[PDB]
Amino acid sequence: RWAAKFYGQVTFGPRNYPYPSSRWLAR
Amino acid sequence: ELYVPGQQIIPPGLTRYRVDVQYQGNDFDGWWKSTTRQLSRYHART
Amino acid sequence: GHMPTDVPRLVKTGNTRHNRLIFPLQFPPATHKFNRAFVDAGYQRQRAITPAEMLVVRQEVEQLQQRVMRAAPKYLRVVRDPRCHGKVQADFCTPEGDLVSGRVYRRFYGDRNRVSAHSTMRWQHIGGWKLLKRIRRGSLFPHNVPLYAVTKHAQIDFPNTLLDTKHSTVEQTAMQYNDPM
Amino acid sequence: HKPGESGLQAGSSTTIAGKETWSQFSTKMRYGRRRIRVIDVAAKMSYEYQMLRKMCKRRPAMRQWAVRDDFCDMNPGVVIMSPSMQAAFMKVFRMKEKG
Amino acid sequence: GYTFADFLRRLERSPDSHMAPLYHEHRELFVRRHDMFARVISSVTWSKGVALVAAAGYTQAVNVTIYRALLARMLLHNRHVRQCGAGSVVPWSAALRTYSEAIATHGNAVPTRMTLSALRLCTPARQWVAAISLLMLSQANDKLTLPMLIDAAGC
Amino acid sequence: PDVCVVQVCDHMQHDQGVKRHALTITYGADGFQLRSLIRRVRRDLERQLSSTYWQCYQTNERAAFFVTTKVANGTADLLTTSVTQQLVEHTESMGYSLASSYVTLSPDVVHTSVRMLIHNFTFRRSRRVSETIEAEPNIPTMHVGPRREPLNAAESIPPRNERAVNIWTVD
Amino acid sequence: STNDAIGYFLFRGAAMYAGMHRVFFELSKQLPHFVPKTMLDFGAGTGTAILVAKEVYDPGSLAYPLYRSLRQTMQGNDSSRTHQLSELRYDLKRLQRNNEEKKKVRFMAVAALLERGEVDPADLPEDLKREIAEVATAAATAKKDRLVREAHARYRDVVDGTEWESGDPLGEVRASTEDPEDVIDGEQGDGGDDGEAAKGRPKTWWEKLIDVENETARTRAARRLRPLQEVTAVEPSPGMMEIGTMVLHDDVPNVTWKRYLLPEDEAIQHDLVVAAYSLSEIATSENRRRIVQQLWKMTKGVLVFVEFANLNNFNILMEARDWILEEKDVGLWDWQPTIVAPCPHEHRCPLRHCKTGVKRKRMRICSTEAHYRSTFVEVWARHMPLKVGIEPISYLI
Amino acid sequence: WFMPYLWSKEEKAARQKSMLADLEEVERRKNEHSSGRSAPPRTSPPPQFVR
Amino acid sequence: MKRIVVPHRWSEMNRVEHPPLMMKQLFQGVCGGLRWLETKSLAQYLAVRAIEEGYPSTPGVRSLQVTKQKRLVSYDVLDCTLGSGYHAGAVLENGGPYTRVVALDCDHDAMHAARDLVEEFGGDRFRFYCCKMSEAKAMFGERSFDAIMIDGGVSDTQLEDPERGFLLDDEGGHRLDMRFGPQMGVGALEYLNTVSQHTLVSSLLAYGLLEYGQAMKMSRAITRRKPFVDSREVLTCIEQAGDELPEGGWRSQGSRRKSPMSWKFLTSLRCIINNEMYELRQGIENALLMLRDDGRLVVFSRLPWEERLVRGTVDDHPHALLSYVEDISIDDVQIYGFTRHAKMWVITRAASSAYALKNTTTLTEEKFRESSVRWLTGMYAGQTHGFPANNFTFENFERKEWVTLRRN
Amino acid sequence: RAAMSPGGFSTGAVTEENFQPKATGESHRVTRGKAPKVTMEKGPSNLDR
Ligand SMILES: Nc1ncnc2c1ncn2[C@@H]1O[C@H](CSCC[C@H](N)C(=O)O)[C@@H](O)[C@H]1O
Ligand SMILES: Nc1ncnc2c1ncn2[C@@H]1O[C@H](CSCC[C@H](N)C(=O)O)[C@@H](O)[C@H]1O
Ligand SMILES: [Zn+2]
Repeated sequence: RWAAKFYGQVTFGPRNYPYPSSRWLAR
Repeated sequence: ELYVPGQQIIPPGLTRYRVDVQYQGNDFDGWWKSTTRQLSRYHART
Repeated sequence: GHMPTDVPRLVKTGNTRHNRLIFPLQFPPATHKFNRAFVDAGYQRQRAITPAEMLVVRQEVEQLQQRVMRAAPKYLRVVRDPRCHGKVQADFCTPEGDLVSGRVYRRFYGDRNRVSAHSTMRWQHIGGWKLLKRIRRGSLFPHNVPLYAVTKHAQIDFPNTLLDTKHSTVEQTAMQYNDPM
Repeated sequence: HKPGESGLQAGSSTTIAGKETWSQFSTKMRYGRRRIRVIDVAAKMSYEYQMLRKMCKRRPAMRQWAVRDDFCDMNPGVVIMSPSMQAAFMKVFRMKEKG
Repeated sequence: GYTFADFLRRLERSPDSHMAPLYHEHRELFVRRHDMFARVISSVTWSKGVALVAAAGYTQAVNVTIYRALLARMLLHNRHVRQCGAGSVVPWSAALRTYSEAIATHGNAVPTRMTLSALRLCTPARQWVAAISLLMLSQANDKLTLPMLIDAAGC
Repeated sequence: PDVCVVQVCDHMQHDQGVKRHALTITYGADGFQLRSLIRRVRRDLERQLSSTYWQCYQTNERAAFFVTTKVANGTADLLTTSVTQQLVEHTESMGYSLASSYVTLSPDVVHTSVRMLIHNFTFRRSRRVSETIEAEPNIPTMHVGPRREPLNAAESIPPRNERAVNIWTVD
Repeated sequence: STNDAIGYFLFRGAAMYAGMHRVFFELSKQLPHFVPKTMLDFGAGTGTAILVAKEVYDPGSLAYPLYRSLRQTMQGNDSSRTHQLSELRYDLKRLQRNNEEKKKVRFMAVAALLERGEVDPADLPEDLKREIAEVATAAATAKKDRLVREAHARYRDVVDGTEWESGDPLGEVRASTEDPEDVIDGEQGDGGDDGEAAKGRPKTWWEKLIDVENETARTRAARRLRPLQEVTAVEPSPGMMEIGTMVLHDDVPNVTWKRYLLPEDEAIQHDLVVAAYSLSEIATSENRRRIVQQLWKMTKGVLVFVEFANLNNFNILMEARDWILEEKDVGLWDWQPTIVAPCPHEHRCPLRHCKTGVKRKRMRICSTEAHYRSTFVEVWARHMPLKVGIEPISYLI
Repeated sequence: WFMPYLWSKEEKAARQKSMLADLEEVERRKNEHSSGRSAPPRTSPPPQFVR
Repeated sequence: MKRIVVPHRWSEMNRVEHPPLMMKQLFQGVCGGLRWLETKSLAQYLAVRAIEEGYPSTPGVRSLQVTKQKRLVSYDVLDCTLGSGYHAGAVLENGGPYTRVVALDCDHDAMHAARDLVEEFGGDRFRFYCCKMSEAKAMFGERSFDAIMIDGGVSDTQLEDPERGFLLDDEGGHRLDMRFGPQMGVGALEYLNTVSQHTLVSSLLAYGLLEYGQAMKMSRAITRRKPFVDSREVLTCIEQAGDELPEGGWRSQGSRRKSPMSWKFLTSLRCIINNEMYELRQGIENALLMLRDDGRLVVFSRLPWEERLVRGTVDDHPHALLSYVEDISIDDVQIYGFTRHAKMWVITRAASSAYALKNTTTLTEEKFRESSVRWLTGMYAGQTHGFPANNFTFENFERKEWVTLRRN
Repeated sequence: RAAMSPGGFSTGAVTEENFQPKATGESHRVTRGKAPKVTMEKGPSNLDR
């Protein structure tokens, strides 16, 4: 669970990087 | 010696001379070229 | 009978090796009253050190460091750690753009004859045998001391940094000998 | 934790009034321990005094070579932290619990 | 290709009227470095220095150290014209003009060393009304010192 | 000279009710003290607007300069009519009188909203022939945000031991 | 973040402290006259590189004293040699002087100055006693710096219950007074010309002894050699900045904390620009070639790159070595880049282009290594108690 | 081929739209604004002279 | 005889000062306390001693050799931010004699307010330096002042100045350098043109206002539309994403959560630059080091995140006790125009047993069972035998280091 | 290149707002693509009108 803590830390550009949009991600 | 704000500044130790030359042009390659071909006839300037 | 020079004498001891023979040009000491009548043959001085002696030798240290700083950009740069089994062998970043590997011996071996006026305890401090034994990589090494069996490493055009080591052996061979496939 | 008892020992009293919790005891031990013990100046001589002590005992014909070896040694040695650095290192360590 | 010594040689061999283009030609040395401007004033003639500051007054914002180095170069030229014996002394009018340009650019920000250098430059010309005016100007700005009185009595 | 021509070339930029001026004042001959011209503009315009919106400095012996950084329409012509009034009143003090003048407005550039207002004057030879120093540099400095150095760091004071008594009386 | 900045400073603290002391030891040796009066620190997350630059160039104005017995406190700078001379003179009077006549002047003048205050009459009958007064003023100023080192805080004199002196409360006439000590070559005047004619006078060892044994001119040589007045630190992340401010504000006063490096900011010229462990941390979106070219144009003096010894970091440092050496033949010769340390040849590095480094990863990094006494954090996270830790660094001066 | 194989149609449409939008923004910002500085100059430049 | 004067600028001619927030409520807070009554009892003890030795009176009912003369009863106060000097002037005027004020500020423009106070009384009662409030412990040490007053935010001098920023309704392009002193770096025009979208959101969320749904909308408008010539193009972009700015400007009497997103962005961007989260957290925790035993600390709070920081520090610091919190009087909001949410937090220091007072109200059963686990598992342990830990001890000197101070 | 080329050597007054920085980000030894140039605007003929 320690790796998911840095997901709110990355910049918005290379955040969703295998997909172009962030709307159709898992929420 | 006065200075006007658009004059040619000649550096010290050097003096400018005027040379009047002529060549045929058919025998020469011409004057100086900027970029030469990459990858007999000489330039007149050299 | 050695005449003072600043040109190293290159003795080719084989293919890709040679021998750098140059000598570090000893200077006379200062003639102040604290250097005079120094007991050299005793080596066990018990004379009281006045603070005037320590301030005189402080100015002599600044004079000697100012002399050694003028030759400092002409020195070598120890880049790999020296190995010490009797001899001291390291790698050097020369001020010519070359990577050499030289050896430093403890005892004296001149360029013409072995006869000298130094002991083994003297020349181990003169020729940098005590120096190169105690220093690691990233420090200076003098060019004025003689270097034995200096071999220049081969050079390529492209940098070997950020190169993959998972290439095959016959293309790593072609890459290191400057003729890539 | 009653304030009369020490922290490493354990109090035998069962009362609640006039006592702090161990989360609060860990706060005041991280808070109150900011000071450095006084460095003895006269106990350890300076490094310039120690090298000039050794240069007086050397032969004056050999003094030029000891300066060259001392200049060419670019390593300061084992770099211990200065007390200005040790105060800043513990200032970050005392702002949060060890866990 | 060129160093600062060759640039100083080009400045010291060129005439005074050529102080304006070369300053505008190599202005990368003067636009941000007051140390380079002080070194380039201290290494040339005083007339080339006042020509350089007259060229730089329309482009940059010169500091008090610039006029301080200019008055120092003028005092050194006075010393050289005392010691050697040829050439003319620095005129008092150029010293008063430099001090007036410094006091109009920087008001009450110049040191009293500027006034001391101005009095030492007005001393060999024996211009005493200039010394009286400088004393009145320095007394009006609440800075009146004793070496200024010494140099004004020398004037 | 017997006549005096003053050519002013504005550079205007308009973005929906604001203006942005850049006036390069240029005289016709040498001898006109433009340091006294600019200090008339600087005293007049400091009471009206702050120096964060405009600058004014000398670029030549016969040329000056003045800008304005994107203020409203009522504020911008307030500055230009104050500059062009201190322009003539400085030249009236030289011994001249305004004979004729005209103004020219240029259209926009083909991709930007930039105009050029050419304003020209013509004078003629009319006149037959212990104050307070207010010191300011030629090229002004920008006061953006707080001051880096304190207020007393600009002025210089002598030491107290070197101070002398005043030999002129001060009332 | 600030939780990552705690673990970055507690784990890499002594490692980056030793890596910066290794580079400043060579910089003080190779360039002895350099005093960085203004300092820029690019990527100053934690202020370790600013703290060592305070320790190297100003060991006397710190809050806590340095351990004087270490080799790391023997620098070659003019400000460091001035502070080492005072600590050496303390060891000379304590150890190399067996006569207690130094004590006899001290306890008499303590007893003399105490009894003339309220019991004995005035000092007017005793003539030529200015040797007592000018020492007691100098001994009083020695007491002022004594209480700063005991309290580890400057401006402690206003904390005490002594009365504040009337006149100049704000510090206006002390910061704006004309110094009579700075005299440029033209402001000197009207002296005996034999002093300016006879050159080469102080070449004797006796006249050098009186040059160092007096301390009135040493303070005059230190007020001109102001080591660190304005320091500029650059850090974008707020987690590193609020912890880098906690490190620096106790020992390095008046440090300006910029948040971003602008292309506008290269008009400010600093004496020393330190990019310590910051070239590798630049993201791939930002052009690293523009940043290291901007950092060179902000240097009056020395530009220092310090990085960890790694394969990716050495390629960054060698590219930055090639990008700045590309700026050689652009203009004035006196402002061209020179490599002071480590590589002295200014060609391509032979270890970067060696034959052996193709298939051997060990023969690729032209680096050095610094040794340090590791803390409890590093011996907890590495599971082995290392009383001497090893930090390998690649540097470029 | 794995990165277009993973993406859907609307994701590739959003990628192409953001690429063209950032491209035209970069082109209009390098055609309108020059010399970097991360700020427009806010003032017309002073008049240059022939030197 | 020519007197030289520097010409005044428009920010210097039309300079306005800051109004007094509260004068009688501050003087009971920053002066009154246990440090004040034993001071006032020491003045009465010295008055009856003066008539005992034989000094001339009135009929009425009752370190070293250079600095042997030390001062009497005087009550030393530190002002971290003096601003216009009204809060610094109320201590020295209403306190009469035996009081002192040391004033600090970030801006050098507060030297004008420091100059006007010395002309009334100075040299021995006022002292000024130019530094941050977080650098106070580094230049005064522990247990230095009998009282410390802390203000926060922007003065009215810096608000109306067009060169200092903070102008919203001027209708002209000025540079948005909105910072309190030169000790900080870039201003808001240079910040918003260089900050990324992720770094701007993480800096806005630290101050409580403009939460994650609102902070990402304001950061989208900045990072997509940033050719920023002046403040006017910024204020059009800010008011286009959120609502328009209120008519009160920076001082809005409305609710905190009901304020528009434009005011929440500008009030937090002011806090991002000068770093008021770090300056107030370190300004409070250093003040409890610099205070004497049973001293007084006064901190003014005008923002809801500041109310969390003052409340959050006094509950965890093992010397701080909140004496009382006073809100602003309703008459000072009309004539002076202050924020209605302005509170005054008067914090006192404890000599010992500060947690015994706080365990009276805040002690739950789950905190009692957590305290049993931390003693059993030993989570209150620190470090003693490590390398930097062996050189650290408490404030009282040991027997090993008293011998060190004899020779040093 | 002729439309953007300044005639002769020209310098102006310097202030802290106008900088013209050397912040290029590429090599100084290459000059291909570094000249100031206008975009070619050809007006329409009367047939196009
Ligand atoms: N592009 C960039 N511009 C400026 N700073 C950057 C940067 N990229 C990373 N940094 C900062 O540089 C820091 C490097 S960590 C190094 C900390 C400090 N220099 C020391 O040696 O003690 C990081 O905290 C990061 O925030
Ligand atoms: N962190 C800080 N440290 C010191 N001064 C600060 C500061 N933050 C703001 N200031 C200063 O405090 C002033 C506003 S405080 C406002 C009220 C004023 N101090 C008074 O007592 O009446 C500003 O001028 C600013 O320069
Ligand atoms: Zn190398």
